[PDB]
Amino acid sequence: AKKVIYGEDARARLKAGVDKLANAVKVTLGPRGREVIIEKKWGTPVVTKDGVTVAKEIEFKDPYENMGAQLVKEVASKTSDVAGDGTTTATVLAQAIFNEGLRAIASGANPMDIKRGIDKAVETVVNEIKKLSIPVSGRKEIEQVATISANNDATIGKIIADAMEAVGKDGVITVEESKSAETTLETVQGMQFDRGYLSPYFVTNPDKMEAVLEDPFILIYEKKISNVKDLLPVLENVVRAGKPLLIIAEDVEAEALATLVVNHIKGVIRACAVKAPGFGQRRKDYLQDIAILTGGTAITEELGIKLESVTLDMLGRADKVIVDKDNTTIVGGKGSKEAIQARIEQIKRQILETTSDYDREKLQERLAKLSGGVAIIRVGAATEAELKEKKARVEDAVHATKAAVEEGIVPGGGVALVRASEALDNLKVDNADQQLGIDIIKKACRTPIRQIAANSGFEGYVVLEKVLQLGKEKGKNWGFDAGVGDYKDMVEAGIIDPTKVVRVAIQNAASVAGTMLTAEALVAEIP
Amino acid sequence: AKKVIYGEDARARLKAGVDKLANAVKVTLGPRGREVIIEKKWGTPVVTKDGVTVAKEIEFKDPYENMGAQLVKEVASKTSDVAGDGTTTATVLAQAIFNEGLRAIASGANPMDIKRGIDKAVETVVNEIKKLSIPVSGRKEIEQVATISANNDATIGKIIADAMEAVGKDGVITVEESKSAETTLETVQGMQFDRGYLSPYFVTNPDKMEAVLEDPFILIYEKKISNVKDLLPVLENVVRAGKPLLIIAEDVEAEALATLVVNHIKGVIRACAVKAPGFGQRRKDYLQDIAILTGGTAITEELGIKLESVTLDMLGRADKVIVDKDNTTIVGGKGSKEAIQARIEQIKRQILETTSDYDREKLQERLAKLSGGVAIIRVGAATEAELKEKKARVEDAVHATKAAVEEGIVPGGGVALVRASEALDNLKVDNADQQLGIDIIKKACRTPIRQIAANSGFEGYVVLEKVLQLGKEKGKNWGFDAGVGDYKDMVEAGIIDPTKVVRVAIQNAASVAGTMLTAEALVAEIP
Amino acid sequence: AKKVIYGEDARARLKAGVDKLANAVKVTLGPRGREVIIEKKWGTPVVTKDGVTVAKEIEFKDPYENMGAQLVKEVASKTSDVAGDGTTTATVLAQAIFNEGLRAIASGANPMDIKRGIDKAVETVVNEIKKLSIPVSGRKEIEQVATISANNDATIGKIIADAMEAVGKDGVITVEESKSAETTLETVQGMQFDRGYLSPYFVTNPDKMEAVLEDPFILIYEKKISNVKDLLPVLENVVRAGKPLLIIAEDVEAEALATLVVNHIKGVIRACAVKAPGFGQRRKDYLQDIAILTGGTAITEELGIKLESVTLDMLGRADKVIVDKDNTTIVGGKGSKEAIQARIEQIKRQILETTSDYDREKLQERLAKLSGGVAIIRVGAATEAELKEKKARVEDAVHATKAAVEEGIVPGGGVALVRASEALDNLKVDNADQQLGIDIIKKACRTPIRQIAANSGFEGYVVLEKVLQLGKEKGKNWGFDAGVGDYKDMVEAGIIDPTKVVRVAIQNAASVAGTMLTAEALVAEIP
Amino acid sequence: IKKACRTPIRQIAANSGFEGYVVLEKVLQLGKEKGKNWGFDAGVGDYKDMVEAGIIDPTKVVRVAIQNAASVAGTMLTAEALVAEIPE
Ligand SMILES: Nc1ncnc2c1ncn2[C@@H]1O[C@H](COP(=O)(O)OP(=O)(O)NP(=O)(O)O)[C@@H](O)[C@H]1O
Ligand SMILES: Nc1ncnc2c1ncn2[C@@H]1O[C@H](COP(=O)(O)OP(=O)(O)NP(=O)(O)O)[C@@H](O)[C@H]1O
Ligand SMILES: Nc1ncnc2c1ncn2[C@@H]1O[C@H](COP(=O)(O)OP(=O)(O)NP(=O)(O)O)[C@@H](O)[C@H]1O
Ligand SMILES: [Mg+2]
Ligand SMILES: [Mg+2]
Ligand SMILES: [Mg+2]
Repeated sequence: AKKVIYGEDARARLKAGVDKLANAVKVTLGPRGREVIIEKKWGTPVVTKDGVTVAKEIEFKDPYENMGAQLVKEVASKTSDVAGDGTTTATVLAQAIFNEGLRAIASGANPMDIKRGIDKAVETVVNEIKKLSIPVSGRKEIEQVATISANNDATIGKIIADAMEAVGKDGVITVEESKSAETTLETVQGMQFDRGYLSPYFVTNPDKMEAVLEDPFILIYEKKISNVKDLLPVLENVVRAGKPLLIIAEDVEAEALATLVVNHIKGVIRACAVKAPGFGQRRKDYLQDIAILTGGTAITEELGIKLESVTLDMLGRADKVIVDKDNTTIVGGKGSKEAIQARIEQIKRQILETTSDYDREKLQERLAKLSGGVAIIRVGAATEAELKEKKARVEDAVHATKAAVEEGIVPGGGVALVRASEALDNLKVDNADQQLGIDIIKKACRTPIRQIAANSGFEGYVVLEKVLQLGKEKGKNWGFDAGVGDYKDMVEAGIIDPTKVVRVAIQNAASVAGTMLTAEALVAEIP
Repeated sequence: AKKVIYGEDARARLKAGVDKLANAVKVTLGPRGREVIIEKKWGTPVVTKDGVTVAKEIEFKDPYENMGAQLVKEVASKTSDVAGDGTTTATVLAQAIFNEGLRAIASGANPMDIKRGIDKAVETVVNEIKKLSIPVSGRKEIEQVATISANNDATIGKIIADAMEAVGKDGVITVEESKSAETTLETVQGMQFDRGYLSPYFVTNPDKMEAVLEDPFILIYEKKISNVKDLLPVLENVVRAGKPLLIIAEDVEAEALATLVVNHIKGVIRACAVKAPGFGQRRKDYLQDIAILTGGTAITEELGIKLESVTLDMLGRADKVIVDKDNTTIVGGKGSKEAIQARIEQIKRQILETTSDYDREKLQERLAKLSGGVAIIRVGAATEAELKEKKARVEDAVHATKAAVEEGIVPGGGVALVRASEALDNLKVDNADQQLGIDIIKKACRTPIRQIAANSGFEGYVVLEKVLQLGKEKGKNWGFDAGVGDYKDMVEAGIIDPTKVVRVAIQNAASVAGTMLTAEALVAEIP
Repeated sequence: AKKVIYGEDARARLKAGVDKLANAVKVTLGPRGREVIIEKKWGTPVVTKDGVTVAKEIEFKDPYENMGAQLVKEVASKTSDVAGDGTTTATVLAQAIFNEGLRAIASGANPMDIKRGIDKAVETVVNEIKKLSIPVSGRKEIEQVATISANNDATIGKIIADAMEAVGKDGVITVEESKSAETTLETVQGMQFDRGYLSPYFVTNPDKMEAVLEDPFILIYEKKISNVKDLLPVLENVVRAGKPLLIIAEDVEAEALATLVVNHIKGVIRACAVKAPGFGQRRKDYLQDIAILTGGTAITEELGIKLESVTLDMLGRADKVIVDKDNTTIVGGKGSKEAIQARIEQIKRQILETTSDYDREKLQERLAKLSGGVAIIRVGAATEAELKEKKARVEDAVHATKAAVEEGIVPGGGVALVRASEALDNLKVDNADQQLGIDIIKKACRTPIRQIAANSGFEGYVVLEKVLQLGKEKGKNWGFDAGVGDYKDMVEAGIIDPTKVVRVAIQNAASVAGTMLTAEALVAEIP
Repeated sequence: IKKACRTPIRQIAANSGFEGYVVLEKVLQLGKEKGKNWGFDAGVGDYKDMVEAGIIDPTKVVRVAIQNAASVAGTMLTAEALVAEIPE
C-alpha cells in the first residue's frame, strides 16, 4: 500500500527532513564547532567532528521526512568520495538552496526554470572560483592547508607536510592506528611487499633479525621449487659469480629449501628465500612490476624457460635488499629509467579502466612503489575514544592536502564563496524564474560564512556585511578569522582551503537541491 | 472468503482507484510538469518525470480500488513496452475514457454497445492520425524529436542526433551511466566482442596497450588448443605467408600458448590469441557471424577438419584488428556482400521466431555488428540522484527518436489528437449507445492538451477553444506552445512527437478503459 | 529511526549516565571502601572491590545515559589494560573533570579551548609526578607496595615480595586458584614444559614417580621416530659414551618406543622419552629455545640431517633433568653464556613485533624460561566466593608491584595528585577558556583524596585543607592515613602507590573526559 | 543581570519585525561610534538619537522596573516549598 502527498504538504515533509539532518551536521562547522557523539550498538560510542560521518547515521520515522534526509545525505557522501573534505559545507549549502527554492516556488515560480537558473549560476560561480584560485608554491601552503583541515592542529600539519616532502609528488600517504599514545611518521622507499623470512637461518644481522644482502641477484619465478636437480644449476652459475642471490618464488619447498639453507650455513654462498607477493591474479601483476625496475626478466610461465636453462644474464641486479619476518624491501635496481615512467603512464590511463572493476586502492599503491615512497602516519592517543577522533582529523587533512596540490588553494573561512557570489550580480537571464534561481545561489553561497560566525558566537549578518565591504576597501582575500574573532587577510594568515573542495561542495549541493526542488508528489509505503 | 459488490458501488471503487493513480502520474505531463520522488526501501529515493515509473509503484489498501489502479497500470506498461514514450499521455487518456464512460452508463446506456462505439471511434482516430503524419526528412526532425522528448534539452537532442547519424539506419544506440560528470558519445564500427589479451606480451603499441595487426589472418576454431603438434602446422603455413595471425578459440592453453608467445617474442611472427565470445550456444551463433564477413570458414566441429589439416585458403582475411584487455574489434573483412543481406533478412524474419524465446537484446546487437555501428551514450552528472533522472530522459528520447524514424512525426502538444477528434463528428452509427461511445473518445482525445495547459498555469478549456478555431483560421499544425505560453505552428517550431507514440497511446488507453466499462461486479478477498 | 538531542539536554543525559556509573564504582575506593556484589546469570554472584570489574557490568536503559556510561567505562578498561591498578581512581578523576567541565561550558566557555587547557594542565601534572617519583630500592618498597594494593593485607604482600626475590628482575609471576584453603608459593627454575613420561618404566625414583638423569644428553628432533634402523645409531654411540640420554621428539612410536624401554629395563643404558612442547608453529619456536641453552643443535628439518647421521657432537649436554606425568624440567646445560644473552636480547626486541599478532602471554614466558624462574601463587580460601575476591586482590598487587619496579613509587592516599596540582598555580595561558581547563584539572586532581576521606567517615574538604597546609609545614610526602585516621608521612608509613598507576589514571581520565566535553549533539536509535 | 538588561531591547525589535540580536549588536556599536543616547527606533526601522528624537522614558520607570523584577526573581529562585489547598 502506498500514500501520495502533493504540493505544500509534500514540500513541508521534505523541508522538515532536510532541516533536521542539516541541524545535526551544522553544529560541527568552523574552528569553534563542536563534536557529535554517535551511538554504536556494540561497543563504545563514536565522537566525531566529521560531517559525512554524522549524516550517514541519520534516519527518521516519518517516511516522507526520511526521503528528504536521504536525498541530502548524498550531498555529503558524494563530496566525501570526490574531495574527502567540505562535507559539512556541502550540507549547509544544500539546505540553503532548498530553503530558498521553496520560498521562490511558494510565490508561484516554475520549478523547472528555477533549476535551470541554479545550474547557470553555479557555472558562473565555479568559473569565478577557478579565477580566484592560487597554485601551491611549496611547504608553506601545504602545512597551512593541513593545519586548517585538522581543526587548527599544528602538530598534525607539520607531520603531513613532512610526509609529502619525503614521498614527493607521486607518493602515497596512509593513516593507521598506532599501538602507543605517540604519533609517528614512517617512510619507506622502493619496491617492498609483505613476505620474507622463509627460514630462521637466513640471518646476516643477528642484532635485528634482519637479512641484508650486498649487491644481490634476484630470481623471479612463478611456481613452486621443490626438485633438487632443477634447483642446482642456478647457484652453480651464482657461486661462479660470487654475489648473493635472493629467491622470489611461489614457495621453496622441502628438499629445495633444505639444500639452500645448508649451503648458506656452510658459508660458501650468501642467499635468502622469500615468498612472492599477491594472490590469484596479483601474481602476474606484482612480479612483472618487481622485475621491470631490477633490470632482469620475470621468467614467467609464458616464456617457457625451465629452471636449468636460466643464467646470470636474465637475473636482475639489485644494490641492497633487507628481509625480515614480514617486510622485504629493495633499495634500487638495474631497470631502465624510461620503462618506469611508461609503467607509471600505463597505470594512469588504466585508472579509468580500473575504476570500472576495482575494489581496492592497490591501483595507486603500485604506482608509488616504483615512482617514490609510501608514508605511514601512525596516529596514537591515550584512549581509543580520542584515537578515533584524532585519526579522522588526520585523514581529513591528508585528503584536503592532496586536493590542494591538484587544483590549488583559495581563501578560507567561506570567503571564496562570498567573492564568487559577487560575480552573480552581473549575470542576467531573459526568464524571471531563472533569475530567481540565480538569486537563490547568491544567498546560498554566503550562508557558510554566516554559519561559521554563528558557531563562533558572532552574528552572521554583521560579519557578512563587514566581509563584503572589506572586499573593496582591502582586497579579495580579506575575511573574518573566526578562530580569534577579527578580520584579516585569510591567505596571509594561513586560513586557506583547497579549490577542489570548494568547487566540489557547491556543485554537489546544487545538483541535489535543484533536483529536489522540481518535486511535486511523494510516494511512500504506509507503515 | 470473498466479497462481491455490484453496480454503482463497484464503479465507485474503480473510479477512486483509477483517479488516485492518474492524479499522481498526470503531474508530470507537459514541458512545465514536475517530478515525483518515489521511496526506495534501501538507498536513496528516486526522482523521476517518467509516467510508467510512477505508475508501477502505485498500490492501494482497498482491494477494489487496487483493482482499478492495477488495470490502468497496464496502459502505461504496455505503452512503454511498445513505444517507450507517451506513458503519461496514455494514462491521462485512460482516465478520461473511463470517467466519461461511467457518466454514459449512469444514464442507462448498454456497456457493451459503448465499448463497440469506442472501438469504432479509435479506428477512425488512428486512420486520421496516419493521414496527418509526416515522414522524417533528416537531422532536423531527428534533433527536434529528441529535444522535445528530453523535456526541452538541446544538449541531449544534439548528442542523439549525432549518434543516429554515425550509426546509420541499422545501428543500435545504448545508454549507460558515465563514471564522471560529463556526458560523452562513444561510437564503434565493425564486429567487436568482449574478449582478448590472453598474454601481456601481445603488444604492438606500448603507448596504448593495444595490439594492432596490419592485414592479419584470423583462426576461427571452437575448442581448446593445447597440443603442440596440432598447433604447429598452421604457423608453418602463415610463416610462409608472413602476415599476422589471430586466434579465436575456446582457449589457448599451456604449451600451445607458450610456443605462440615465445615465437612472437623472437620476432619471427606477429600473432595474438583471444577467447571466443559468448557462452553455451552463443559460441556457435557468434563465430559464424564473425566468419561470414571475414571471407573465411568457421572450421566448426561439424566440418570434421583437424587442426593439422587447415591451410591458408580457409583462413579468413581482415584489414585491421585491435586487441586490448577487454575489447577486440575488426575494421573490415573479405565476406561477400550478398551473404550479410541474407543474414539480416534471416534475423529480421527470425525476429518473429526469436520473440517467443528471447530474453536479451542480442537479436538486434548481432544485426548492427555486421551492418553498421553501435553507439554508447554515457550519461554523467555530479550526483547519482541527478544522474538517474538525466539517464531516464536520454532513454526516453532515444526510444522516441527511433519511433519517429519508423512511422514518421506528427504535431506535438496534443494537437494531433485534437485534429484527429475533429473527424469523429462525421462518424455516425445506427445505435444510440454506440454513438455515446464515439462522443466519449472525442472528449478524451482533447483531454491531454487541456492537462498540458493546466500544468503550465493556463485554463485548459480556453486553450482548447483557441486551438480548435486556429485549425480553420491558420492550419492543422497550429497549436499552443505551453513552454512559453503562445500559439504558433507546432511543426515549424519543432514541437513534434512521433506518430507511433500517439497511435499506441490512444489504442492502449481505449483497450483497457473500454474493457473496464463493461464490468458490473467485482470479486476480491476479504482482508 | 534516530533521535538527536542538543545543548543542555544532551549534557544532562551524559552527566546522569556518568554519575550513575561513577557512584557505583566509587564506593570501593580507599582502605575502608566496601565491596560490590554483581549478579551472574548462572552460578554464584561475584563479590569484588575491583573498580574495572564493577564498571564493565554497568549498562542503562536510556540510550543517551548509556552513551555517557560506555564512554567512562573506557577509562577503567584502558587503565586496567595498561597499569592493572588505579581503575577506581581513574573513574573518580573522569567524573570530576566532566562535572567541572560542564559547569565551565554552562558559563559560555568554548569546549575546544577547555579541552586544550586540560591537555596542557595534564602535561604539567605528569611532569610534576615524575619529579616526585622515587625509585624502588629493595624488598621494603616491594612489600609495602604489594601490601597497600592488596587492601592492607600483610600476608599477601609478604608472599609477593618473596616471589619477586626468587624470580629476579626478569621473572614472571602467575596467580592461580589453589585446590585447598591455604595459599602457597611455587617457584620453578629453568626451561620446563608440560610434556613427559611416555612410558611408566622410565622411573629412577620409585618414591616420587620422578625420572632424574645425572648429566644427561638430549635429542632434539621435530618428527616422529618409529623406524628401528634409524633409531639404533643414536644409542649405538651414546652407549659408548655411557651417559643418560633423553629424547625430545614429536613422538616415539611403537617399535622405536619398544626398543628404548626394553633396553633401559635391562640396565645397559639410562634413558627417557618425552614429547616436545607446543602445537602448530610453536614447535619451531620452542625447540630452538630449548636447544640454545643446552649447547647442542636443534637438528631441525631444514638442516637436512637424518637420524642415522647424528653424533654426540651435535647432542647437547645438561646437568640434571626431572620427568614426571606432566612436568619436565632442566637444571642447566652446556649452552654458551653469550648465546642466551642474545636470545634474551632477541626476544625483548621481538616483543614489539609480536604484540601485533600475539594472543597469549608466551612472549614473557619464553623470556623468563632462559633468564630466570617463574612463580605460581596458588590463592586458596575456604569457599569459592572468598577465593574469587582474594585472587583478585593478589592479581591487583602483582600488577601494581610490577609497575612500581618500572617507574618507581610515589606517596599514596592521593597525596601525589595533590602535590602535582600545586604546580598548576604557576601555569598561565593567554586564552581565558584554556585557563578554565587548567582550573578543572586542579580541582579534579584533589578529588580522589576527598573521596578516600569520605569513604573513611571523614570530611573530604577538612582533610584536604590540612593536607595542603602540611605540605609546607612538614613536607611533600605528608598526607592523611585513612586507615586509622591521622596525618603522617606516607612514604615512611609505607602508604605508597606506583608512579605508573598515578600517571596512567590521570592521563586516561583526561583523554576521555576532555573528548566528551566537546560534544554538542547525541545521536541514538529510538527504542 | 547583564543578559537580562539587554532583553527588553531585543523584544521590542522582535515585535516590530527585526532580528533582536542584530539590533542589539548595532546599538552596542553605536554607543562608541556615535554616543550613549543613540539607539534603535521601532516605529520606523532606523537607528537615531533617542533623546533628540523624543523617544525617552522616565528614569524612575527604568530604575523601579529592574529593582522590582530582580526582587521577585530572587525570592522565587530560593523558594523551597509551595503550599496550596487540594482543589475541590
Ligand atoms: N580559523 C578559522 N577562521 C575562519 N574560518 C575557518 C578557520 N579555520 C577553518 N575555517 C573554515 O571552516 C571550514 C572548515 O571547517 P570544517 O568543520 O572542517 O568544515 P567541512 O570541511 O565542511 N567539514 P568536514 O568534512 O567534517 O571536515 C572552512 O570553510 C574553513 O575555511
Ligand atoms: N514546449 C511544449 N509545448 C507544448 N507541448 C509540449 C511541449 N513540449 C512537449 N510537449 C508535449 O507534451 C507531451 C510530452 O510530455 P511528457 O511529460 O513526456 O508526456 P509522456 O510522453 O506522455 N510521458 P513520459 O512517458 O514520462 O515521457 C507531448 O504531447 C509533447 O508534444
Ligand atoms: N591506609 C591508607 N590510607 C590512605 N590511603 C590509602 C591507604 N591504603 C590505600 N590508600 C589509597 O587508596 C587508593 C587505593 O585504593 P583502591 O580501592 O585500590 O583504588 P584503585 O587502585 O583506584 N582501585 P582498583 O583498580 O580496584 O584497585 C590509593 O590512592 C592508595 O594510595
Ligand atoms: Mg574540513
Ligand atoms: Mg515523453
Ligand atoms: Mg588498587
